[PDB]
Amino acid sequence: SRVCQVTGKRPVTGNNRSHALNATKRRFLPNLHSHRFWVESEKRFVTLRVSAKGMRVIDKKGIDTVLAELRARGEKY
Amino acid sequence: AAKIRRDDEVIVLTGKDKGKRGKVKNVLSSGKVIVEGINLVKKHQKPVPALNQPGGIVEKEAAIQVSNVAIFNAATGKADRVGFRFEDGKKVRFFKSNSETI
Amino acid sequence: MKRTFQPSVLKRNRSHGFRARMATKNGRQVLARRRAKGRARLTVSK
Amino acid sequence: MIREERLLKVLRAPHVSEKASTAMEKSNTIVLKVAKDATKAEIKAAVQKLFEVEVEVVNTLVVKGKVKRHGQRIGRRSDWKKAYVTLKEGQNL
Amino acid sequence: KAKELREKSVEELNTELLNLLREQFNLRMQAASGQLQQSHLLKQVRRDVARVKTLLNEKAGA
RNA sequence: AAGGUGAUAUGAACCGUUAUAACCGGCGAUUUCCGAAUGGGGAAACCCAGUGUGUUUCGACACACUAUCAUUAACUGAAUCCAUAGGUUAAUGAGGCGAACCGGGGGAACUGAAACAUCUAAGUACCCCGAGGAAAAGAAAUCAACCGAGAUUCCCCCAGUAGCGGCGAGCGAACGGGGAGCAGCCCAGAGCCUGAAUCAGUGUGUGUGUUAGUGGAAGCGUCUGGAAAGGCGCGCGAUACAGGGUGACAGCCCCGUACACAAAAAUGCACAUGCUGUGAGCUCGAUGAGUAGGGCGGGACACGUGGUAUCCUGUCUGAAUAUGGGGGGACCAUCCUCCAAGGCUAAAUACUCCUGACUGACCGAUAGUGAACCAGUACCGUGAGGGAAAGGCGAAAAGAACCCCG
RNA sequence: CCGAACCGACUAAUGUUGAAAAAUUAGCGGAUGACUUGUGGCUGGGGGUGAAAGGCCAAUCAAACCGGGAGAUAGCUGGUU
RNA sequence: GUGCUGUGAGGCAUGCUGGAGGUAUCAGAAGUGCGAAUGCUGACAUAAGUAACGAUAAAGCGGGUGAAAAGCCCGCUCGCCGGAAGACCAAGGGUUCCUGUCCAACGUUAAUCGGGGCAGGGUGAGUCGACCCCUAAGGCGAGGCCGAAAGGCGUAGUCGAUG
Ligand SMILES: [K+]
Ligand SMILES: [K+]
Ligand SMILES: [K+]
Ligand SMILES: [K+]
Ligand SMILES: [K+]
Ligand SMILES: [K+]
Ligand SMILES: [K+]
Ligand SMILES: [K+]
Ligand SMILES: [K+]
Ligand SMILES: [K+]
Ligand SMILES: [K+]
Ligand SMILES: [K+]
Ligand SMILES: [K+]
Ligand SMILES: [K+]
Ligand SMILES: [K+]
Ligand SMILES: [K+]
Ligand SMILES: [K+]
Ligand SMILES: [K+]
Ligand SMILES: [K+]
Ligand SMILES: [K+]
Ligand SMILES: [Mg+2]
Ligand SMILES: [Mg+2]
Ligand SMILES: [Mg+2]
Ligand SMILES: [Mg+2]
Ligand SMILES: [Mg+2]
Ligand SMILES: [Mg+2]
Ligand SMILES: [Mg+2]
Ligand SMILES: [Mg+2]
Ligand SMILES: [Mg+2]
Ligand SMILES: [Mg+2]
Ligand SMILES: [Mg+2]
Ligand SMILES: [Mg+2]
Ligand SMILES: [Mg+2]
Ligand SMILES: [Mg+2]
Ligand SMILES: [Mg+2]
Ligand SMILES: [Mg+2]
Ligand SMILES: [Mg+2]
Ligand SMILES: [Mg+2]
Ligand SMILES: [Mg+2]
Ligand SMILES: [Mg+2]
Ligand SMILES: [Mg+2]
Ligand SMILES: [Mg+2]
Ligand SMILES: [Mg+2]
Ligand SMILES: [Mg+2]
Ligand SMILES: [Mg+2]
Ligand SMILES: [Mg+2]
Ligand SMILES: [Mg+2]
Ligand SMILES: [Mg+2]
Ligand SMILES: [Mg+2]
Ligand SMILES: [Mg+2]
Ligand SMILES: [Mg+2]
Ligand SMILES: [Mg+2]
Ligand SMILES: [Mg+2]
Ligand SMILES: [Mg+2]
Ligand SMILES: [Mg+2]
Ligand SMILES: [Mg+2]
Ligand SMILES: [Mg+2]
Ligand SMILES: [Mg+2]
Ligand SMILES: [Mg+2]
Ligand SMILES: [Mg+2]
Ligand SMILES: [Mg+2]
Ligand SMILES: [Mg+2]
Ligand SMILES: [Mg+2]
Ligand SMILES: [Mg+2]
Ligand SMILES: [Mg+2]
Ligand SMILES: [Mg+2]
Ligand SMILES: [Mg+2]
Ligand SMILES: [Mg+2]
Ligand SMILES: [Mg+2]
Ligand SMILES: [Mg+2]
Ligand SMILES: [Mg+2]
Ligand SMILES: [Mg+2]
Ligand SMILES: [Mg+2]
Ligand SMILES: [Mg+2]
Ligand SMILES: [Mg+2]
Ligand SMILES: [Mg+2]
Ligand SMILES: [Mg+2]
Ligand SMILES: [Mg+2]
Ligand SMILES: [Mg+2]
Ligand SMILES: [Mg+2]
Repeated sequence: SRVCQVTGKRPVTGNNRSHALNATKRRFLPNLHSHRFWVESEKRFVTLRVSAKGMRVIDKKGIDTVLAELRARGEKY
Repeated sequence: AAKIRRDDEVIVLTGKDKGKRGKVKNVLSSGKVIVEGINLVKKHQKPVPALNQPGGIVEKEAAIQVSNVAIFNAATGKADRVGFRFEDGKKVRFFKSNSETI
Repeated sequence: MKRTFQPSVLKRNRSHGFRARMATKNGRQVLARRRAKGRARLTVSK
Repeated sequence: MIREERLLKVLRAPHVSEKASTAMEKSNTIVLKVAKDATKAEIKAAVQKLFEVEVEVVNTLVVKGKVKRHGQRIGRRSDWKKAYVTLKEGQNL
Repeated sequence: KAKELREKSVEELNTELLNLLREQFNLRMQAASGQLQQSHLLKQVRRDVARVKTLLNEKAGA
C-alpha cells in the first residue's frame, strides 16, 4: 500500500474544483520513495518506503531512533 | 398433588349422572376420570376380523371432567372437598368438612 | 429446438455449489442471507 | 483382529425373500442385512464367529431407500446394505 | 441397577459389557425373524449397555 | 409422585403405586459426519495419508498426534569473516457466527431548485474495517467580558433568532439560562519516607437474588334445560372478586390468586475477611519539535473565500520553548484568559437477536407476521432471488353395529 | 466438382386461441474446410464478445438480471364510498 | 320474511332460521359508509354442450376375463419402420424396473389396462466404471510483489479430463 513507513502518511480523498466549482472526487497521494538508509550501528543498509517528509524526520531524529519506533509499532523492515 | 385418585369413591356433581356414586377406575392426564358405571355411551363397534369379531353395540364408560365429581364423605353421606396437610412428615388428604384424614 | 437449460451436474456444482459459495466473501454473504431467511436448501449442493 | 464388539454390531438381520431362499438351497449362500458401513472383511469375520460356519466369499450391495407418501406427507426410507454370504460346501446354517 | 454395577471392578464391568452385547445381538436376531414376543427386552438391554459404559467412564476418571 | 413408556396414533410388549416408575431442576457423562474446519485434497456431509504408541490368531486392529498466521524462546544456519536472512521445534494467542446500537475508512443518484451546472438530496443509501455491553467523549493552550464560570455526555430553552445562501431553493448556530448525572487522575524523575492509598485477580465467609418447588379460605336447596355456573330462596370466605377451566354466565366444583414458606447443587450481586500484584506521602526538579506558525491544493466548522477568525492535512517549509507560548471571528495595540504538540477515567446516553411478567378505546383468517395450519414450505428461477393458498363436527367420538339398492 | 450423414435457412403452402412462444411439408445452399461436433475452461454490464446486424450476453438488450436508495418524480390520465 | 314508522341517511316490532352472546342513555375515539380506478382476491356466468381430442402407418374377426371390452390378455389375418420407429452406452433423470392388487383423481374417450394409487420384491465385481497414479486449458496458491479497506497478481506447490 502507498503508506509511509515512518509517518504513516497514506492517500487521502478530496475534491477537484473547477472555476464553475464543479466538484469531482480525487485522491492526494503521499510523496513516497524507496530509499536505502545506512544504519551505522548495524553496519548495513535498510530499505524503507518513506515520504520525503519522513526522510526529513529521519534526518532530524536519526535512523536508530526511527527504527526503534517501527519495532514498537510492529512494522517490519 | 391430585385431590381425586384412582380407587376413590366419588359422587357426580354435574351432568346427566348428577348424584350418582362410583369408584374411580382411571385418571387421565387431560384432567378427566373414568368412574365405574357412570358416564355410559353406546359404541357401534365394527367387527375386527384380525382378532375375534364381537362387532356390536357395546356399552362403556366415557371420561368425565374431574372437577365434575367430588370425593364422597361416607360419614356425612355427602360430597366433600379435599385439603392437604403433613402428618408424621407425610402429606395426607383430609375432608374439609370434618377435618378427618381420608 | 435447443432450449436454455442444458443440465450438467459438474457445471452446476462448480458454478453454484457450497464450496464455490464459500470461496469468496460475496458468496459467503449469499449463504448468510439464505440462513437468515431460513431456507431449507442453502445451495444446489445435492 | 477385528474386535468382538465391532463384530457384534455389523450383522443386523437375515433377509427373507424368494431370491434369498433360492440362493440358500441352490448355491449355499445366505443373505443378510448388514450395517451400512460394514466391509466384506468385517462381515466375513462376524459370520464365522457368531454363526460358527466357514465362509467362502462375501458379495455386497447398497439398497437405496424408497420415497413413500404417508397421508400427503412425503418421506424416504433409509438406504441399507445387503450381503450375499457364500458358505463353504458342507456347512449348514 | 447402577448401584450393584458400581461395586464390580473394571474387569468385571468389561465382561458384563461383552455379555450384554451378545445378548443384544441374540435379541436382534430373534426380533428380526419374528421369534421374539417380548419386545420390551430390546430397550432393557440397550439401556443396560449405556449404564455399564457410563460406569467404565466414571472409573477411568473421565 | 400414583401413575407412566413425547406428537401423529390406536395397538403391542411392559414399568410403577411409599419410593432408583415417570415427570421437574442443579451438576456430570456420552456427543457420528459436514461446516472457521485446522493432516493433504474436494463437486459440503466425501476421497487419500504421515508419524508415534500399543495390540495381533500375521489377515490386521485400536488410540493419539500432524493447518495457517502472530508473538516469545531454544536449537540450527547462506551468499560472507563475524553476523544477518533462512530452517526446525516448543509455549501462548488469533480466525468463524450474530438483529440493532457504536467508532473509523470510502461514498451515490433519483429528487428539490417548478429547466439546470453552484447549491440540494446528504455525509443519507450502500460497501469496508474494528470494538463493547454499551461505544465514543472527557479533566481547558475552554468560554466569558474587566463581572465571572470551571472536564465529558444527555434533555428543555435560547430560536427558525444571529448568520450562511445562483442572498435562489434551501441550510441554520452560539453566548447565556433551566435540568439528568457528577470524579478525578497518571507518565515524560530523582531523593526521602517507605510498602502506607488504590484498583485487579484468587480463596473464604454473611446476606441477597436466579435456576425445581410447599400450604393456600368459603354452597346448598329449588325452577328452566341435553347439560346450570343462569332464575328464585337462604347461607358463607375475602390481605384471596387477578386470570383460566368445567355440558349456558361460578368469590365458595377445579387450577390458581392474596398471603406465608422452601434448596442437595450451580450461579449473579453487595458486604466482610484473607492471599497476590499494585504502589501512598513529603521534597526538589522537569513540563511532549519536523511540532505551533507559514506558502500551495482540498476538507471540516450553521459559515458556499467571502473582509473570514478557528480546526484537519496531501505537498513544500518551519519557531519560541515560561524572561515563553495559544485564544478572545480580518488585523494591530492594550487587557483578560488559558498552557498544544503524552495518556487513563464511572454515571447521566444508544439499542434488543434473546428470557420472564404484565398491559392495550391494537388485529380477529382477503385482517393481524409472508406464515394462527409441518411456511420461508409447495411452487417459480441456471442463479442471486421470488414466493403462496390453506383455521372452526360435537359437551363428550357417543365418528353411524346391523339391514337394503349398487 | 456431383451427392447422403452432418451444418445451414433461399422460395412456397400450411399453421397463426399452433402439434410448435419460430415449426411442418415440398423444393433449396455448404458438405476436406475461414468445416462441423462432445466435454471442460476464460471474458461481466458503459462492461464483455462481435467476418459489424446495435448483433449476441439464459424465450430479456441503443446498456442484462436480482436486491436496495424507493412510497424517485409525475404542472399528466383515472378514481375518490 | 312480514307489518308499522320518519323529510332523508334510517328506526321499531315480529314469524322462521340460528344456538351464545348483545347492549340503552349521555359522552369519547375512528382502519366509519363503494358501482366504477383496463382497481385487488375468491366464487360463478357467457360464448356452448360449440372448437377440439396432437402427424392420413390401418385395421378385421374369434376366444378369455369382467358389472361393463373398438382400446386389456390370447390367437389368426392385415398394415407400418427396418443407417430405424431395431439394439446398446455416456449425459440427464431417480424407482419410472418386476410381481400382486385397486380404478376415486391422473390418462384429452372407455378402461378390466398404465410410466397412475397401494404393498412386496429387485441392482452381488481383484479384471467393467468411479476412486486411484499422471498431467492440459484453467483454478487456487505458503512466503512474495501490489493495492484506501474489500482485494489484484503470482513463486514453491496443489488441484483440474475432455487425454
Ligand atoms: K458456468
Ligand atoms: K476438518
Ligand atoms: K443532481
Ligand atoms: K421541476
Ligand atoms: K429536465
Ligand atoms: K365443574
Ligand atoms: K371461575
Ligand atoms: K475561514
Ligand atoms: K410476502
Ligand atoms: K398472505
Ligand atoms: K475441436
Ligand atoms: K456491443
Ligand atoms: K435469466
Ligand atoms: K448497464
Ligand atoms: K327482522
Ligand atoms: K333472529
Ligand atoms: K371493479
Ligand atoms: K355451456
Ligand atoms: K393429452
Ligand atoms: K369410449
Ligand atoms: Mg456532488
Ligand atoms: Mg465372486
Ligand atoms: Mg459392488
Ligand atoms: Mg481444508
Ligand atoms: Mg481435514
Ligand atoms: Mg492429494
Ligand atoms: Mg470477530
Ligand atoms: Mg429540478
Ligand atoms: Mg470509552
Ligand atoms: Mg479573573
Ligand atoms: Mg400446591
Ligand atoms: Mg384453594
Ligand atoms: Mg341454581
Ligand atoms: Mg351453547
Ligand atoms: Mg505542555
Ligand atoms: Mg492554532
Ligand atoms: Mg499546519
Ligand atoms: Mg493562517
Ligand atoms: Mg490553507
Ligand atoms: Mg506544517
Ligand atoms: Mg487570533
Ligand atoms: Mg475581537
Ligand atoms: Mg394471512
Ligand atoms: Mg370467516
Ligand atoms: Mg430448481
Ligand atoms: Mg446463422
Ligand atoms: Mg426442409
Ligand atoms: Mg457449389
Ligand atoms: Mg454438394
Ligand atoms: Mg450495475
Ligand atoms: Mg442502423
Ligand atoms: Mg435472448
Ligand atoms: Mg443508461
Ligand atoms: Mg429517496
Ligand atoms: Mg410511485
Ligand atoms: Mg355504550
Ligand atoms: Mg374505509
Ligand atoms: Mg362490491
Ligand atoms: Mg362513483
Ligand atoms: Mg377486459
Ligand atoms: Mg370464462
Ligand atoms: Mg355431447
Ligand atoms: Mg356458434
Ligand atoms: Mg360446427
Ligand atoms: Mg368437430
Ligand atoms: Mg391420437
Ligand atoms: Mg374382440
Ligand atoms: Mg384402436
Ligand atoms: Mg412411484
Ligand atoms: Mg412396468
Ligand atoms: Mg402393478
Ligand atoms: Mg377417464
Ligand atoms: Mg365407470
Ligand atoms: Mg400398478
Ligand atoms: Mg406404477
Ligand atoms: Mg493466484
Ligand atoms: Mg499470502
Ligand atoms: Mg498450476
Ligand atoms: Mg494431481
Ligand atoms: Mg477422462
